[PDB]
Amino acid sequence: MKAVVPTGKIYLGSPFYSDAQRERAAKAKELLAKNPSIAHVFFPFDDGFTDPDEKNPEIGGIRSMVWRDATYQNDLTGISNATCGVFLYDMDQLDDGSAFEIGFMRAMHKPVILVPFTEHPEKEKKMNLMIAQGVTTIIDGNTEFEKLADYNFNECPSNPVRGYGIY
Amino acid sequence: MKAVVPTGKIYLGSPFYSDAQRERAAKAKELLAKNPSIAHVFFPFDDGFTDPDEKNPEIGGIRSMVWRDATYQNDLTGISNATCGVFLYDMDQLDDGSAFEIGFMRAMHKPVILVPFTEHPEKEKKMNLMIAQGVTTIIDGNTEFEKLADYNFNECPSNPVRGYGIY
Amino acid sequence: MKAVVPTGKIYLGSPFYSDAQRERAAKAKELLAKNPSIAHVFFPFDGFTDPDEKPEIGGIRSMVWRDATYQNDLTGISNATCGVFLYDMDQLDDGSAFEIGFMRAMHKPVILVPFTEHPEKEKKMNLMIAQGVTTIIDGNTEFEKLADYNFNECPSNPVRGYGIY
Amino acid sequence: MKAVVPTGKIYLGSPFYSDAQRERAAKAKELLAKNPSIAHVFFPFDDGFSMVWRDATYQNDLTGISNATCGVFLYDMDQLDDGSAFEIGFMRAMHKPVILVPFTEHPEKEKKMNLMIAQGVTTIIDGNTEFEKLADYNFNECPSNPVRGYGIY
Amino acid sequence: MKAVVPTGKIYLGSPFYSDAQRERAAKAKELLAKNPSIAHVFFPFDDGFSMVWRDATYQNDLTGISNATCGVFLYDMDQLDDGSAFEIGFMRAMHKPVILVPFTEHPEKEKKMNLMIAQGVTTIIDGNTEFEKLADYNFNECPSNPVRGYGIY
Amino acid sequence: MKAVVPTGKIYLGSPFYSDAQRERAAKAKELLAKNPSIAHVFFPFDGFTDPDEKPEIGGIRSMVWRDATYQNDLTGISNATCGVFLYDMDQLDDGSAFEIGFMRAMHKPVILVPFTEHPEKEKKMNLMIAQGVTTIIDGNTEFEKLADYNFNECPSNPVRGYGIY
Repeated sequence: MKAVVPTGKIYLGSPFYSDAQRERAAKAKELLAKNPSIAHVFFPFDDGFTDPDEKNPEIGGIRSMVWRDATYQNDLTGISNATCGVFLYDMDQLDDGSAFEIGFMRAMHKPVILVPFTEHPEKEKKMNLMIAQGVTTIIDGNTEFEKLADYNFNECPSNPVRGYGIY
Repeated sequence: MKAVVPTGKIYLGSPFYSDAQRERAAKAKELLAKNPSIAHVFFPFDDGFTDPDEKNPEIGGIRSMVWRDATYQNDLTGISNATCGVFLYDMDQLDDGSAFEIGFMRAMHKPVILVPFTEHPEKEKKMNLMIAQGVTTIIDGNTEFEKLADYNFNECPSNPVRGYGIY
Repeated sequence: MKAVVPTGKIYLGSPFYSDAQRERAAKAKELLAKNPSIAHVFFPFDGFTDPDEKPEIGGIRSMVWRDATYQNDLTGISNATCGVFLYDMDQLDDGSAFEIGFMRAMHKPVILVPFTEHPEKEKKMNLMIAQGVTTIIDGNTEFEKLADYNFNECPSNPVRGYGIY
Repeated sequence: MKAVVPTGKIYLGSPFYSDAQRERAAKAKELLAKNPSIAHVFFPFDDGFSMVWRDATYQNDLTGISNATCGVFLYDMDQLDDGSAFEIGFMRAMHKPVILVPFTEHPEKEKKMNLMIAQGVTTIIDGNTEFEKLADYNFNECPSNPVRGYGIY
Repeated sequence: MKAVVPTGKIYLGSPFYSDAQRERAAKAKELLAKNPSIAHVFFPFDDGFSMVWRDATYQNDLTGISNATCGVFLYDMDQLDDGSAFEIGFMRAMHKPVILVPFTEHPEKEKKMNLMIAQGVTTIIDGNTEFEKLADYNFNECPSNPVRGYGIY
Repeated sequence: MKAVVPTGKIYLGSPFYSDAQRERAAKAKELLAKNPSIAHVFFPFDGFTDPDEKPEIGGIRSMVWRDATYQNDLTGISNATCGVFLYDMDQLDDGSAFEIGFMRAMHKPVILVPFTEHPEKEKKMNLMIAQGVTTIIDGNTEFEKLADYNFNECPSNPVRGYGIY
């Protein structure tokens, strides 16, 4: 089933405010860029919509409804265009925006690659059932991050989450 | 458009481990029980699946794949049967399981009622864009919790999230 | 098969500007209200108020009002089991058409109740709509069966007798 | 929680008038009618409507699946019905729960099931052993019950 | 990010052979062909196939919508096409982005749009003012651009 | 309209037990492999390994293997643009049928390539499948066009010449 051309279209989900998270995304892009099976990678934070009537826009502050609708839509559009999702999922500071997108994608029957990260590998290992059962493939970000450059995104082989306590 | 019979089928999403959360759900049920527009309310934590081959099952610990699949499915089945979602959303400790369900439901074009709770009403007021834009109706849990007994679940009038900083 | 309770949940779509439109919708309601297989009926014009909108129908509306109103409609479509469209064949309403496509994409049954006021012109209909709708009830002569139609099962009734384009 | 009123809307999928099958569907209808959690039950063969007949009947079935909240399939394991299988897959794609009720007149034979069906269905109720359960099953919530005990291919 | 290859698959929705319309679709095809982000463009009237013709043609269009990644509609504001509107609603229900390209030969008249269309579409590109943009628009990501400047009803 | 790149993404569904089945699928691949409108082809039997499964085909499989395998198939269906089913009319495969229904619910085009090995029996076909499939290519005499069929657009081709049941 070798692809004649790359067909993997990635929706790269991830927070992007403070460092560490911004760094993860950076390397993620690099790895995916090196992957032969990828045709396109979409990252919600690259572009950005500008609402002419919105003065002194501040991130985290009150935003115009026009900016909100267009930005939210850009993300749903990215999910729509994608064939699969890749989420740089911080296990230390759960991101509800990412979890929402994971559920939205699974509702559309799309495969979802979870790439969990933790700075406390010695602390408890537990995951919410919806995330644990919702994702179709798990790739540890702390010790297997680099396989994003080799994973066959044309078919996304499944790999159930295991080894995590579930609640 | 008065309903001839109750048609609202609620999927009540909410964490249910430690107190406070368990208490919120309790009162939520009571309010919904008093609502004339509700035909059924589903709460994932009421029943529970038992896997005969699973000995000494512990919540938060390793669970059998059979238990995981059946429990996860019970929840998706609840979402499928529901006409709308009601989420007792802890703004202090974001729950990714709930966020996942919100996204799954919105992917199915179903209305979602967000009922946010916060023990720090004086701290910053901010919400993730996906949640803020994804939900169709917001009812403050801290000061408007009781309108769950009167909200017309037969039609779920929209009420966009506003007053929250967005990130 | 004999509903132990009405299960029909109608999304009633139709324009609501002119006296004519308001009329058809008024009778539509009365009829459906007599149908025993209906548990609920939703009509988009029965509204949202944007506290921060200093508003004029047909004018520039706030994005908040637009989002809330558009959603109330999608919400009615989500909740509904089937759609009933008072389709004016003389003044094609793209809002209604949009909704018909939305509902069909969701695989829900759609009942088209067309009106023409101009019998002289050849009865034509766009391909999408002719093929998209699952049941047609002529409004000019069959408007009455909306009170008898079994919305618990929504029997099929292909569109015929219309030039397709 | 306890439903303020019957919420379950069943799409009863089953082959017909080919001996026994007609009997199965018959008893099933009776059992379901005794169930307090059901608001409505649809059976593609009760009511009835060339490419015109085909489309209308096909559509009448998709409409039944659309209005339905869950699917119940009197699944004959001795003669696989692709119509029912198509419908099971259609309902699962819509995220709707599916109750499989397998029947076999040959228990002496291998006990096997296609993976898509075994994993696709959310609840199994054996037709030869617990057919009567259709009258007690809570269709307002359709509790899951994974398929087990079947060799899979 | 920059696509390793054209990813956009356009479903071009437009009325046909009714004067002007044929011209619009014509130029649109040329503009899209110049777009480096497009992998494929489907136009319901190019290729062509009674209830047999109806079903086949209808289906050929739903198949085009299915394979499509986005929708581009040459929307005539002077004569509302319910076919295109049906398709816009169908694509939005599938969560696919829709580019609306409105055209009007009467700018002196009121500027109004039905709410379902104004809110349903995700990106607007005026046909009279910026038709040429179809050649530059990045169809690999379909950036949103909400409808504004239209009275809504 | 002349794809600036192949866009066809086929989900090839079919049983893979007997020599006959393995054959049809083998030729199916070779054919599709010659088609220039295909960008990718997915065949479910090309597998998952459960590290904790001490395994026998057709036997009791671990739930982990079942979930992973079932998902790889749904994943192939999600990624695909259309389905191609080598449908054995003599030994109806409910797994393939399930997938055909799943794909149609997603509104994707489905190409049925039936085989019969028993021309003597009247050509019959279940209603769902006859109406569900969007294009039929006889495998006993038209197997070859899978190498020419334009999967970029997937031209429709209604099922006819089969007793419906």
